[PDB]
Amino acid sequence: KNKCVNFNFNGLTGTGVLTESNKKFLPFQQFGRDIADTTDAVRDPQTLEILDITPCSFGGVSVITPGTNTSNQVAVLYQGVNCTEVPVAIHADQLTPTWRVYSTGSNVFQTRAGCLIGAEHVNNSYECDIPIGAGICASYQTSQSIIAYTMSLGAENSVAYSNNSIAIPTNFTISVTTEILP
Amino acid sequence: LCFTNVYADSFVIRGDEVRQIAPGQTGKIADYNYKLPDDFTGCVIAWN
Amino acid sequence: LDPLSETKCTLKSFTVEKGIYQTSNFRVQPTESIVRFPNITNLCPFGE
Amino acid sequence: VSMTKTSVDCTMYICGDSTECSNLLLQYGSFCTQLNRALTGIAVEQDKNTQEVFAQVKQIYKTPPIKDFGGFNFSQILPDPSKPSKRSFIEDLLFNKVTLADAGFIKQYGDCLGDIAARDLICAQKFNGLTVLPPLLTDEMIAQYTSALLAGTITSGWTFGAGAALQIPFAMQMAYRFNGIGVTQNVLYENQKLIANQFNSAIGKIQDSLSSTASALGKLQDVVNQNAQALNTLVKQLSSNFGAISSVLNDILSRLDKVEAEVQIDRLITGRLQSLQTYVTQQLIRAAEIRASANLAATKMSECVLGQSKRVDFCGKGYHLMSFPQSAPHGVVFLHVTYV
Amino acid sequence: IANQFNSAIGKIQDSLSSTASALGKLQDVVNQNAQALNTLVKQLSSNFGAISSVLNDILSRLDKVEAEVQIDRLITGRLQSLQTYVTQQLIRAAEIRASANLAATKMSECVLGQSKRVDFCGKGYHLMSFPQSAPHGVVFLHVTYVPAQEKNFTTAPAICHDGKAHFPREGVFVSNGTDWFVTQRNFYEPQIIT
Amino acid sequence: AISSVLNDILSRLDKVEAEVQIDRLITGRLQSLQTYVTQQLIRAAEIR
Ligand SMILES: *[C@@H]1O[C@H](CO)[C@@H](O[C@@H]2O[C@H](CO)[C@@H](O[C@H]3O[C@H](CO)[C@@H](O)[C@H](O)[C@@H]3O)[C@H](O)[C@H]2NC(C)=O)[C@H](O)[C@H]1NC(C)=O
Ligand SMILES: *[C@@H]1O[C@H](CO[C@@H]2O[C@@H](C)[C@@H](O)[C@@H](O)[C@@H]2O)[C@@H](O[C@@H]2O[C@H](CO)[C@@H](O)[C@H](O)[C@H]2NC(C)=O)[C@H](O)[C@H]1NC(C)=O
Ligand SMILES: *[C@@H]1O[C@H](CO)[C@@H](O[C@@H]2O[C@H](CO)[C@@H](O)[C@H](O)[C@H]2NC(C)=O)[C@H](O)[C@H]1NC(C)=O
Ligand SMILES: *[C@@H]1O[C@H](CO)[C@@H](O[C@@H]2O[C@H](CO)[C@@H](O)[C@H](O)[C@H]2NC(C)=O)[C@H](O)[C@H]1NC(C)=O
Ligand SMILES: *[C@@H]1O[C@H](CO)[C@@H](O[C@@H]2O[C@H](CO)[C@@H](O)[C@H](O)[C@H]2NC(C)=O)[C@H](O)[C@H]1NC(C)=O
Ligand SMILES: *[C@@H]1O[C@H](CO)[C@@H](O)[C@H](O)[C@H]1NC(C)=O
Ligand SMILES: *[C@@H]1O[C@H](CO)[C@@H](O)[C@H](O)[C@H]1NC(C)=O
Ligand SMILES: *[C@@H]1O[C@H](CO)[C@@H](O)[C@H](O)[C@H]1NC(C)=O
Ligand SMILES: *[C@@H]1O[C@H](CO)[C@@H](O)[C@H](O)[C@H]1NC(C)=O
Repeated sequence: KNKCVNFNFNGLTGTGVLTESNKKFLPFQQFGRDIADTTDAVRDPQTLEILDITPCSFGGVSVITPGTNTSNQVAVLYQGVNCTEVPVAIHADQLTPTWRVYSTGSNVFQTRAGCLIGAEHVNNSYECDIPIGAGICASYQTSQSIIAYTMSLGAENSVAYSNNSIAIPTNFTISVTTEILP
Repeated sequence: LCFTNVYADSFVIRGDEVRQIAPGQTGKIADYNYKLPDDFTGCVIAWN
Repeated sequence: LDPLSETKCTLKSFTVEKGIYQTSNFRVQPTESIVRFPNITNLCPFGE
Repeated sequence: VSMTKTSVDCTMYICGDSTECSNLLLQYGSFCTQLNRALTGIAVEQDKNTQEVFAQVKQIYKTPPIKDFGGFNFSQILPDPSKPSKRSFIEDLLFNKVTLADAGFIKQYGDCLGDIAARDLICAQKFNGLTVLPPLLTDEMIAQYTSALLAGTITSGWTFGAGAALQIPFAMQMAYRFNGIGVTQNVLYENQKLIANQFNSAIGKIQDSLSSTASALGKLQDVVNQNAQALNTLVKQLSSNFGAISSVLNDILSRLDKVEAEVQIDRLITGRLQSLQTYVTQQLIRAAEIRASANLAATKMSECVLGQSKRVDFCGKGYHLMSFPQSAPHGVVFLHVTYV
Repeated sequence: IANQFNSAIGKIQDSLSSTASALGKLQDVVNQNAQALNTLVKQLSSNFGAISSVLNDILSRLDKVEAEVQIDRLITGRLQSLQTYVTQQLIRAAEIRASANLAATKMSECVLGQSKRVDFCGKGYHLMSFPQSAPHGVVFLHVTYVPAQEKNFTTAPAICHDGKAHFPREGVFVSNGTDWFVTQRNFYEPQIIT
Repeated sequence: AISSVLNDILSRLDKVEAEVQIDRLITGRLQSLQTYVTQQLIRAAEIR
């Protein structure tokens, strides 16, 4: 249980993590299925207890970079995955990415989007440069390295309101801006 | 593999009618005495 | 080779611009197989 | 303003855990990349649509702690400091009235593996490769941009929409408004108490309405519904035979050789591919529906929140005075204030 | 005002002389239509379950009975590859058709007139805009009055001189700390309350 | 398909052959409707 394996039951060849289910199968039941019509529980046939099936832990991979013109350092997002599992994604089993050089860790960070590696969490907030998600962004900066940060929305400012006070412009600028529509 | 029910059907024919034993066929064997279903799950085993 | 090398290979460019980019999803492969079936001991009546 | 971001493991959807199927799926070329890219073009423009509606102010205006607004009572629509998100009382009404199936809110497998692998649509979507993604802005950051737009408005009127904020006493400001719809400014100050009583009463009617009924936010709920309905249908599209022996891939592959399986499997590769080629089209068109809604909302922000509109019925039914933006799940809600 | 204007237009030249960064909106449309043509072309490399990606390699090898079982695979593959491209091109044409209707609206309201619409002709109070062309698009040089240096003033919503209330016909009342004045809402020029 | 007529196919062959031919009619049409409906969905967006 809890490990990733090529299970078969009765010729139901799948792949997953087996787990002790809390399902009260009625005595005639041997299978349970997903809303999707795929098996997701099954009674063990030699030793009558009920197993949950989960397809083995996995997710999308995405890469963060300042551009080749400036650096060959990149940071990597494991979208939808707590950092502990990433060690569990050791090359002692054959991951779909064969590159596993980032499972060294040391700068490992958890986010709402997943677990982020090769980038450093800096408490200081900046303008969003590369959007990671959920208010986190990343950038390459100072001895350059990739930093990750919660973004700053803009300067905080308390306006000078009072029940009897007014600001008036004594001077102006005549700005010009571009605006480009296809 | 595993199987939920199994049956064997045992009979004799001429060799020139073995082609009629496969599913969805025609000919007097396949029309008047032994028909398989259109989805037939199983295997056909014949010898002189 | 490395995450940059997958991204170059993916964009089919030898030079990658500033951004965030998608790459082949990861999934732990099974360590080994598990087989499980009911234990029966007699063999089926093939001689009959 | 937005809809749920999504991405599909195109290979795992069509060919989940098989090398044999991947080596068939390869024979079509770029189809899965074109699908993946298209979902990405949608997902990336959701961060655009969110940005363009809400991130219109580059300076985060905070309210004074005192409230000397001359009898107008924004307490239900300003930030309430007591709450863990700095959202207003009416926003905490709006945030309850919409049901959502996830939003990216950390799936970490301590829940979604084992028991909650079964009784959850979204974990099955996540097991067929159908990854929802979190938006770039958290609802606190939307609440802050909204707070800044609202705090800027109640303290400075239209002046922050042109440049630096210029403070003005509210009652007086409303005088400039009234003067913009041509009811001369004295008519406000001669009735300020009656006006404040009606403005507060009209906010009281917004509350009493949107609290009581279980239906009101239909125009947002139908988006959140159509996203999930299309993914739940795309999940059902995996259950079909398409004329093949079984709608499970490994129950073909265990039962057949290298050639009879190629005849079967390509049926699923066809049917399934046509199921993503449908779904991604349906999203690219809906995305054009929500884009138009978002660009329109970014104009309703620019013209009803950053200013007073002389455009009849654009800022709700009546002569416009001013409007207040409110964050919502995937949406903006304007509260228009009008002279009638 | 003219020296600020000639300097602002100077900054537009000096800025767009340095970089491509601003033109990403045109450059992306070009990139995307080029990409889709590369994608439509590159599909011809694909087997689509046929023995070959190449049509002549089917015909130069099979009889009519078999060739049709190869050729209809090619037809099916390529057909769907056109349909996808044509779908993408129609939906992307809708993104551009909106971009054109908006550009025609910005032309009518910010070029042929002065719009009171906030932020439609850009951040600040619109004066006028000049169109410039671009490859497959339009560019607008929007000129805006922006209030830039402010001072604090004390104010009253009305004044009393003989028990009657007084209000500005136009403008607002202010005090410099010592004397009251009336002034125009968007620029400090004080005048005697007459 | 050997005919665009659904019952000519049903007359000339058998069910297995229908899986070869009637199936073509199933596919090609279902592509036809998806084509019309897509054109109508895009078109509908212009009319909105
Ligand atoms: C508020 O603004 C007022 C207008 O600028 C200003 O008052 C003006 O002050 C000047 C001197 O600084 C006076 O100038 C006259 O001074 C004497 C008066 O006898 C004459 O001999 C001179 O020839 C000259 O005419 C203005 O007459 C006076 N005007 C008014 C209406 O007061 C205030 O000082 C300003 N206050 C602050 C706090 O800045
Ligand atoms: C406009 O005035 C406010 C506050 O009123 C002034 O306070 C004194 C400094 C003095 O000028 C009085 O005669 C005025 O009535 C200014 O607000 C202060 O801003 C600074 C930062 O610049 C901040 O550290 C202080 O805590 C603020 N003080 C208060 C009381 O709010 C404001 O800066 C003035 N702005 C302009 C444009 O003149
Ligand atoms: C991954 O991290 C999450 C925290 O984000 C862990 O979840 C916590 O688990 C403990 C024990 O079950 C609970 O008491 C906490 O309330 C949980 N908090 C949250 C936010 O989940 C989770 O256990 C971690 N998983 C692994 C495998 O380490
Ligand atoms: C209003 O602001 C302008 C600048 O935007 C001021 O003009 C500048 O004045 C300084 C001297 O004070 C000169 O050195 C600059 O050359 C001027 N700029 C230009 C473009 O000519 C102007 O003096 C300010 N006026 C007020 C009333 O404050
Ligand atoms: C603004 O209106 C709110 C209610 O709409 C007022 O807050 C209420 O104050 C009373 C009296 O103490 C309490 O009984 C209520 O429970 C409060 N309601 C809430 C939601 O806080 C507020 O006092 C009004 N402001 C002014 C200046 O009168
Ligand atoms: C399988 O064999 C074991 C002993 O080898 C026994 O405990 C068990 O009962 C057998 N299975 C069944 C279904 O009886
Ligand atoms: C990138 O290279 C270009 C030349 O191709 C150069 O003009 C630019 O300054 C470079 N930028 C950086 C950050 O290296
Ligand atoms: C960031 O700030 C927190 C306090 O909010 C502190 O505990 C933490 O050590 C800081 N991180 C670093 C790297 O200094
Ligand atoms: C401003 O409000 C305070 C109460 O907060 C009041 O005491 C004061 O008299 C008011 N002043 C004006 C000019 O309205």
